[PDB]
Amino acid sequence: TVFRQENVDDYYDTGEELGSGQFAVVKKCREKSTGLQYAAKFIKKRRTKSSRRGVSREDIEREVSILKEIQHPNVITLHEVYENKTDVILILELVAGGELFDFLAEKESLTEEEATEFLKQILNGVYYLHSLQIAHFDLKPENIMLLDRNVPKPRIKIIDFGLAHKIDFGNEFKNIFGTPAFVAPEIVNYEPLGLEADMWSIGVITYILLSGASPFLGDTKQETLANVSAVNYEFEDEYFSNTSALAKDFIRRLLVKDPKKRMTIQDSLQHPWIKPKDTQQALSRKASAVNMEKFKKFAAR
Ligand SMILES: Nc1ncnc2c1ncn2[C@@H]1O[C@H](COP(=O)(O)OP(=O)(O)O)[C@@H](O)[C@H]1O
Ligand SMILES: [Mg+2]
Repeated sequence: TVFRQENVDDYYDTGEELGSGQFAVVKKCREKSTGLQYAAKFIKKRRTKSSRRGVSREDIEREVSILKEIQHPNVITLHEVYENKTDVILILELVAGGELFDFLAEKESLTEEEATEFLKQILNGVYYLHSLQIAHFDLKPENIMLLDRNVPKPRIKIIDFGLAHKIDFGNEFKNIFGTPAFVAPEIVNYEPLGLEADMWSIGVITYILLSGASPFLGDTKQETLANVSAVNYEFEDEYFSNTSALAKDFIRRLLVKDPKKRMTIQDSLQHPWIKPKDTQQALSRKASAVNMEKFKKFAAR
């Protein structure tokens, strides 16, 4: 693909650093023609097919091609792409409100009803992605951000499509990637991957959101890999004493070793914790609350 060959600085004024990836740095920028703010992701090109630094042409194209296709309120959009000798620069929708968990950590308390209002928007972004056969493959708290933390009902934006893949019916995909505490057993075990891995990671995010504890985290990476593979977790009372039974059921349906038996995105949206079937189930979710004291500790780590 020819991407834009002009200098990005002819069109944007860049500002403060937002974040960084292994071969990427993300900066805030302002488009000169509109005065509107975006995020510029500068990805270092590899340089020789022979080299070890930088991202391959294939991998940059895959990320661009996926973002280009997506148009949904809970996922970032791609605005423009530029290229020079050293970098491909993606101009992305800016997510200016930081990480969801940091915003929630600034609260006094959070009921499960309040928590599901945020979690439902994650589920809506992923439902959109899976309906297009896109696996995100790096769902974790740092990639769940807020468009604007100053509004009364902040909107979730899923970011970071650098590991995302369109599922190819017809070939198997296997690869090592992602953060050990947040990946599914099929990643841990180098088995065929699909849309199910995303579902497992949502189960981990939800477990943390309610408890402030990471369910599979060990003292070493090896122990974390071994806990994930064995599905070795529990809901210990210290952490989950105010958690509804519906919330444990939702998590248990996601934290399932066999991908074929795990809950899909369409079913997660119909689960009674998300969509209560009667007034009694709705009151259980309204009265139940997150373990805020432990949650704050987790968000400061
Ligand atoms: N659209 C965005 N808005 C605000 N911050 C962003 C945006 N995209 C990425 N970032 C920040 O930059 C970091 C690095 O970008 P990311 O896309 O995660 O790169 P990688 O694909 O290499 O992991 C993210 O973890 C986040 O902190
Ligand atoms: Mg990232």
